[PDB]
Amino acid sequence: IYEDLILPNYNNDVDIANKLKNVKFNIFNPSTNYELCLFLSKLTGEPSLNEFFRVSTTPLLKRVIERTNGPKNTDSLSFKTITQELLEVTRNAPSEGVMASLLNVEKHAYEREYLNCIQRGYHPNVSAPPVTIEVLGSSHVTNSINNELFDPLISQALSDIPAITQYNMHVKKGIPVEDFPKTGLFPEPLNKNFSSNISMPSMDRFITESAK
Amino acid sequence: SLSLIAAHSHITGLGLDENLQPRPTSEGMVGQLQARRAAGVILKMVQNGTIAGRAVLVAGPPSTGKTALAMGVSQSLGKDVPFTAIAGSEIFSLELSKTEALTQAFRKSIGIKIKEETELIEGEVVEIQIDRSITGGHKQGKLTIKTTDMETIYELGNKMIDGLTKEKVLAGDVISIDKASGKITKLGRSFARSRDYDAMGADTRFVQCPEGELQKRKTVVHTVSLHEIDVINSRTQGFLALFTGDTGEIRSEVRDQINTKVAEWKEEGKAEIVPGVLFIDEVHMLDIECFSFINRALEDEFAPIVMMATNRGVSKTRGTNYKSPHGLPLDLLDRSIIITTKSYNEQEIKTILSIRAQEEEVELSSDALDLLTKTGVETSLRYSSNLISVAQQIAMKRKNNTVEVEDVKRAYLLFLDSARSVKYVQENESQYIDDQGNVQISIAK
Amino acid sequence: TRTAAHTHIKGLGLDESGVAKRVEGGFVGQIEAREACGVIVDLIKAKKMSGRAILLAGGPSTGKTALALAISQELGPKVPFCPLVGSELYSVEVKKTETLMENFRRAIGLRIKETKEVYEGEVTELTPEDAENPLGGYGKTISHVIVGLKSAKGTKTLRLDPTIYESIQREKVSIGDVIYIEANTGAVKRVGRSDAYATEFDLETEEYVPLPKGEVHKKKEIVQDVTLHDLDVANARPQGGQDVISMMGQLLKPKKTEITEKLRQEVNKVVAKYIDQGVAELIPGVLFIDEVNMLDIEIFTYLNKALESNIAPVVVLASNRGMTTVRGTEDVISPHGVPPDLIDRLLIVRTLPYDKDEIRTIIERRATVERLQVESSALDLLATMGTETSLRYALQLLAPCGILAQTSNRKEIVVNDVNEAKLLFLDAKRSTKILETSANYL
Amino acid sequence: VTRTAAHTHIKGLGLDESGVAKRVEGGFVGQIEAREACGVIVDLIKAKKMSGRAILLAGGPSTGKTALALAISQELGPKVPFCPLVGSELYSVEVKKTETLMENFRRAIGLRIKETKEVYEGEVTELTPEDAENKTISHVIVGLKSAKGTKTLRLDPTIYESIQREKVSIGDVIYIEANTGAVKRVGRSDAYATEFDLETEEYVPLPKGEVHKKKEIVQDVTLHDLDVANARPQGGQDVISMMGQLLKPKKTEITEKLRQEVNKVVAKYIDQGVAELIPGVLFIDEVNMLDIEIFTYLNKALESNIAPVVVLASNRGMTTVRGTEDVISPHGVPPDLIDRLLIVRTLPYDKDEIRTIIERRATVERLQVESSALDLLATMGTETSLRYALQLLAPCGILAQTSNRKEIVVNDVNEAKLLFLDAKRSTKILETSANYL
Ligand SMILES: Nc1ncnc2c1ncn2[C@@H]1O[C@H](COP(=O)(O)OP(=O)(O)O)[C@@H](O)[C@H]1O
Ligand SMILES: Nc1ncnc2c1ncn2[C@@H]1O[C@H](COP(=O)(O)OP(=O)(O)O)[C@@H](O)[C@H]1O
Ligand SMILES: Nc1ncnc2c1ncn2[C@@H]1O[C@H](COP(=O)(O)OP(=O)(O)O)[C@@H](O)[C@H]1O
Repeated sequence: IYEDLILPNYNNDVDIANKLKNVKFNIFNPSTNYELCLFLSKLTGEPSLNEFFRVSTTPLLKRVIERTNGPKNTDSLSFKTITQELLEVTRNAPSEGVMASLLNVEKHAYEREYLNCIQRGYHPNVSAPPVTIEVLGSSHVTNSINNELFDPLISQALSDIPAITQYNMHVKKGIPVEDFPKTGLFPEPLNKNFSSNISMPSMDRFITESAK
Repeated sequence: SLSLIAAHSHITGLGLDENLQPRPTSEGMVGQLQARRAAGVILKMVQNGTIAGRAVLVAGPPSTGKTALAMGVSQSLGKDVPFTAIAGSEIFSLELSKTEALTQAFRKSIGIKIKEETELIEGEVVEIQIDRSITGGHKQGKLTIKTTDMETIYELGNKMIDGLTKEKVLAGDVISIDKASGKITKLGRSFARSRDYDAMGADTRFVQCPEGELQKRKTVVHTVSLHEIDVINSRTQGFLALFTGDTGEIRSEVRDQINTKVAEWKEEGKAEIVPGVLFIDEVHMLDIECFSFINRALEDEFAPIVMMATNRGVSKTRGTNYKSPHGLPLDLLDRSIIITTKSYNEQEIKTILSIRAQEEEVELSSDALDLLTKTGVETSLRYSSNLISVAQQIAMKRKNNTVEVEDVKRAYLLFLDSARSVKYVQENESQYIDDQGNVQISIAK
Repeated sequence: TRTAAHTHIKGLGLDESGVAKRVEGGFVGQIEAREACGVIVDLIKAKKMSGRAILLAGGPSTGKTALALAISQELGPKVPFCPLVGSELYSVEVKKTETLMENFRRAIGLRIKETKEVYEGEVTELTPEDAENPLGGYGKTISHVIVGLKSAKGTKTLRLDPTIYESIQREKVSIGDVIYIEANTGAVKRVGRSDAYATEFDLETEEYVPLPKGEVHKKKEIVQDVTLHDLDVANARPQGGQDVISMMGQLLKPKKTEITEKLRQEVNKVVAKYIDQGVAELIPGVLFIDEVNMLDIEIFTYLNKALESNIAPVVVLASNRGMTTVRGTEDVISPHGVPPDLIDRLLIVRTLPYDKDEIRTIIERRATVERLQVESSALDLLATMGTETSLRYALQLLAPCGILAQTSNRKEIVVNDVNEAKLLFLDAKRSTKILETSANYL
Repeated sequence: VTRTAAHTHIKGLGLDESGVAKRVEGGFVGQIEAREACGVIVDLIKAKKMSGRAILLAGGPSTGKTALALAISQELGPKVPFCPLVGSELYSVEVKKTETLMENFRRAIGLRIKETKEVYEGEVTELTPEDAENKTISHVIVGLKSAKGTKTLRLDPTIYESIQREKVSIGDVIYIEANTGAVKRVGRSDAYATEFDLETEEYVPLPKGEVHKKKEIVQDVTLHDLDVANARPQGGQDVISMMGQLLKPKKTEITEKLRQEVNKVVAKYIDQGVAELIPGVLFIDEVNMLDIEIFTYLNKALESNIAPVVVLASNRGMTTVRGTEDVISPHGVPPDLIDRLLIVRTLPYDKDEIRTIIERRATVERLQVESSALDLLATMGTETSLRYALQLLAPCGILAQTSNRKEIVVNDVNEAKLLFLDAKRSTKILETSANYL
């Protein structure tokens, strides 16, 4: 199944059809279809005309990760709606601000209702890994599922580089700061009690769990 | 030029004079003099473009030419004006509401025209040099872009440099830059350097080397419909929804702000609006909610001229339970001016069959044309239109290039029509499954 | 510019503290209805009372929508106006009650005043100034950052806190750029490079902003107007964070979601707080729901208590049907397609049909708005055909007469042109008369 | 052995080259007029000139209209695309139902592309990337070894990085494709097996052919594959992955815009001469199951610029059309659509045609039936149904094999009649008993 459907082979036609359906006939190809690319370049104000081909041929998580902070062209039809201007005007705003305090109610509800000291109430009963797939007699399957379970860009994006390591590449190895593999994109849990499902046995629960 | 010979491929346009009067036969359309004059009035009203929200209706018997007139006004309107031809059933969608689908079809039919001046610098690159002093001068470089004929040397900037090195650029890539905006187009590897590597990358493409002047300057015009601005403004990477259909009920404030921006953009003269025609074929299959939204969707200045077709007489309006003229409620028929088509005589039928025969490249004898005229008068126009091609197939199976009366006789024998099928069903009702589901499958009893 | 079966309504034309002038504001006739709409507009501009409802009753082509547009025009552009059809509510993405509630919250407008203390200009020199006693084992020790800004007839040197340096270094701020900072936040926003310093004249990417006007130090008073639905949809979607979930929400299609009462209550709480501070101003706006006969019964049931709420604005209702069954129920025959429980809550304004003189004045008003020159005899013929068939059939027939006059190179609308354009474009009555006598169910 | 189906005895329409239909040819018997009409429309599809031609087949059940449609699909050949369909699968939950109709329309129209496949194969003898910094390597030189000799290869840095992502070192066996630039490692060489006594690396022998193999293929696609390959919402089928994707994409409505640009690119590649357009056949069976909305979207979508030759098949008489309460019509087809159709009728058979059908079915399903058993089967077929006798033909074979007898006798047919009932006898027993049969 694997060696005749998924991997390329001399008698298989996977790679040929893949290129023929993803490159030769992609409608965002500037080599064949220029005017459509120039059309969207006028619309979205994109600086590079290959960006539509890049977006059309990138997985969603990977395209989410390499998010670009570059501003667009200023002659575009991308007209920033008043909600985006409201969100960007309060991106780093102090307290005692009229537009500042209107646009954060979740932090007010957090601080008012004391959500920083609440306790975990639910833990799941069974936790499992993804179901393992076991193909006998090939190392390509082992490499493929080990790469897919532990993709270093996705794993490193849900990660953090240690501080002395960031010292080591930034000063000792001289790596520029913007060329670091990006980290810290894992969502913050609500509390320290919500971080992990394991609950320690509490001394106070021993004190309070008895009638006598 | 991917098309084949369809039903409406002979209709090149509304065959009118300079004072809006139809010819007896010109530019495809035969007869229908009053309706064609009315459609020409409609076309001139579209081309003036100073009137918004008119609703017009084409009513007639089946196979009389309402969609023929619609394709005529579409072809006479020409390009760079947005024309949208939807059906009644395309409104009903599971994850996109019907009223908002009407809003999508309304905003897809009015365009705004923007002119742009381009200064194209396209040619094969040779060398990118390093003039920076530990990135001093903001990573300055020198470019060696060449066409076939002339070669020149430029100096680039920091944004230009990390734009290129963000791309996969090296010597041999056919690259393109705007002089003004600096937009980067990496077309691919030049075809002259074809045998540099025996194996090539997946994204690598082979482009011919550009020939002539480097700094060509061209002005392009852009005609964008008003729905596309909402598409690209609703999301972040919104251009995908222009092609994948997952717009998903764009909110009303986005449309409001875009209308305000279009009014500002036209007030300063940098853009102008181009109104079009929203053609709704088979409008009788809209329920009362679609009609109630259509009645108030034609009172805005950003509303195209809606043209509808209906072959139903006094019929039941869907979504309700009362009879009504045209299959439409009376409040909609109050707002609409109705263009009426009429049936044809034998002469109009034989000229239409002659045009459709020349369109499908079938040469006809006179007797076959008269027999097809009689069959078109008796049964229907479209059956005699359909008989021509199968008669041609019978002719080449007989090793004759032209069709005689014998081929039309054989095609009439082999392929039936509506009335003969009705008679041959009512003759032998027992062999057919019916409304009560009872049938005698056995042959002998 | 463009004629869209409207725009002669410049207002009610009501006189102050009295009757309406007969031909003011583009309105002809309807003295009682225009007086009622003037009273309603006065009550709305008082801004004292919330949760009211007005229904306009009358036949087709009477002018209820024109009355609503007159209300919105006489209120002014500061007052929000949300025109709505009854079929808009049935969304297959979110429930209909949430759709009506968000259309309620869209009508309420909020204005907030403030002051913006900013430094704007073109940077001529920025210095990460060093410090005495530079700690130990550190690449730099920035005591402060001096920046030199240049604007039109203005130049300043700003001694900033050290924390602006990493924002400067991140945003690629160098000498030869136009920037725009804020005082209290201290966050740099780079507009671009200055216009004069287009030095790399061969190839460039970054657009060159002109050198900014005004002084280098500006204290402007920006007044921004928002709706309550804007605040709700801003608080609902997660702002900031930029941690996978928000970025996936930005890249994927937005989904209309059931906004709970808690979010609206918190929004109302903070809005009332800044209203009591005296810096914000709240201004309710009307909501116009047309063809209200076509809402289901559960929408009316929700509207019974949504109307009774504290913050919901007035809502204007329009219906043309008479004795009919309410949609969504079996045999509740009720006036105007509105169930009788709602009828006691709302006030009813009846609009009367016109006659020949009002029809001809409306026709000539629409012709002047369309900029078409029509004589008196053609005006009388069009009035007689309008009384004979309908008002709208005469109103939509003016433009084909103008086209047919243009074909024969005549500026004037003449009787033979209106007869010919009548022969081109039939009336619904005569089309129906064809339909009953049609052989092929035309 | 091969598995016999209900239509595996059909091979072609069996008409002569002159257009006349032979009586017993091609797995068909009888049905002369419908076979001649189907041959004519086969020639019409082979002419490749018009779009939107529509054919409705008429007749009662067990008349072989599905056999006619499959005979058309086999007379055209495997190169011409064919999309068989039943009316009930147009209704979907993910995407709207007219969109499913347009998807099947674009599925029927097909494209033919020629292509060359160039493969480099063998053991990695040397691997030396030249950096030439001005981190970013300039290129890489790669030596590949096979049993017929060795070669050396020059590669761009992108395929070098892809080589690095298959953990390729010296001694590995790889797959290099010249055009697509895809890399697939096979395993370490057999000559490097004894470096350690036991190691996780899969050991594979050297390719006994040459390193450089070339072949020419003909990639046959349809327009649906083309306009779904870039109508992708989430992005990312270019990665080749085993585990499931994070977001499961839905079938989405395909706008007119992308279809127009796909038409533009296909027309450009056609004018470049690399492609050959071929119209196909969309065969929708059970047309009575179609809703009225699909009928009028079909009418509307039959007149588009590019459209296949649609063949329709129904058995109903004067029935109400589905979705409306009062419109009666022949064949369940509304009058506006039935004006556009050309109706071809299929006639029922007499007893000798049934006997010949049963004999040919007995030949193809690998049995041997005696003549008197064939006569009883023909009488049973005329009495009850053709399909009942055709399906009862095989349990006779099971009962004959049970008694170690290769030939079917009359007693086998009688015993199968006792074992299995038709619809009519079971309906009679259903009527006689009370408590739910
Ligand atoms: N004026 C005309 N000139 C030429 N052909 C016509 C004309 N009117 C109708 N037809 C023929 O009628 C067919 C389509 O008619 P159509 O407009 O679909 O009928 P209906 O108005 O009932 O929908 C086309 O194949 C076309 O050849
Ligand atoms: N009293 C009036 N004065 C001026 N114009 C009017 C008046 N009544 C109606 N009209 C015009 O008649 C046209 C149709 O009226 P409409 O608003 O559709 O009536 P309704 O509100 O009953 O639907 C509109 O363009 C409107 O401007
Ligand atoms: N003229 C014929 N010659 C040979 N076999 C036939 C003929 N007509 C029908 N059949 C056979 O009858 C079988 C069932 O017919 P089928 O197509 O299911 O009937 P229907 O047309 O009602 O669907 C088919 O497998 C076909 O092989």
